[PDB]
Amino acid sequence: GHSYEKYNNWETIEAWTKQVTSENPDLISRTAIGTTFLGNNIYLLKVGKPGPNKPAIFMDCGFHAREWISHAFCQWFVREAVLTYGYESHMTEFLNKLDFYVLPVLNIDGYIYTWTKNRMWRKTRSTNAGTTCIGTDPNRNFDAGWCTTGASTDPCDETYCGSAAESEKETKALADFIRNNLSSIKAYLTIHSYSQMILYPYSYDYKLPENNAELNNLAKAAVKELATLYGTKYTYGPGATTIYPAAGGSDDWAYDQGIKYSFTFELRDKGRYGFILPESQIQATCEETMLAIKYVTNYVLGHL
Ligand SMILES: CC(C)[C@H](NS(=O)(=O)CCCc1ccccc1)P(=O)(O)C[C@H](C(=O)O)c1cccc(CN)c1
Ligand SMILES: [Zn+2]
Repeated sequence: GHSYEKYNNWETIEAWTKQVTSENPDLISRTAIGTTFLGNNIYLLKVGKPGPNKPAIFMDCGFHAREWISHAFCQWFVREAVLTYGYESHMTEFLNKLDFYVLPVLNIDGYIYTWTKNRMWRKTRSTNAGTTCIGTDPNRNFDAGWCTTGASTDPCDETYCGSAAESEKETKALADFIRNNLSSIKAYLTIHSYSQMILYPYSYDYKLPENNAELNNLAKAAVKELATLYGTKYTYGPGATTIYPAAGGSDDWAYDQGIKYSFTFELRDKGRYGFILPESQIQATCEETMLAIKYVTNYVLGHL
């Protein structure tokens, strides 16, 4: 069965998306925004108190298959939202005023592969013409300085940028959805691990975002808020200089679409366990991350 303090396989996460929605129809609606290469359903949960023309924040998890704490966080977030609505003042206000679009797992095919065959798989599972090598790096696959830096043009490599921007059904589906809802989406949050960082644009180029000063101030405050809970220390800054250049990222693309608050989170840890973060750290990791996500949400709502 499903547990919020264990890593859950896709079959279980899928059943959870149906169950948590049916149990909370006044706060959650579920849709599918497309299919993966292997025909799995890309679910999206709209979390919020339904109402006319609300603003929104979009958050996805599970871009990269092996980053299991990412998938776990999106699930943790949804329960927090539904359990505390009506009781905790901030979350109640948040869900009254805006919607969270939560995409619990983007790269489902890769995630399944980490359960069935290879725990360290990263990419999608699409085939590539002319080779036996499988998969594209979804975070090199967006139309932002596409494949110009930090990306490989070889399908056998972990950072393969694809045959073209949005070549993958999964990234096409996410981009299609965001382009369809640009008028409402005010922030884009994409959850990864590990390294304990908050990153903002740019990553495909060393140029800085117009609101670089604001974004730095926001990230600084969010990492400060995160640390209050368990003392976990994050670093933060523009992607290119804070970790390394990587073109074709979804956060840079979202930002150049007009979404001025765009962030990549890298959750625990710092390398001791890396991608294989113990299930015993799920609760603490998710709890402290919630504080940063809520701080950002509170700020965004004050800047519509
Ligand atoms: C541990 C964590 C930092 C992940 N890095 S990773 O798994 O070791 C990347 C593996 C491929 C690679 C190996 C060697 C050099 C460059 C790339 P990530 O979540 O996958 C980092 C992410 C990405 O590479 O897509 C990233 C990097 C730079 C900027 C951004 C923000 N768009 C996001
Ligand atoms: Zn990642």
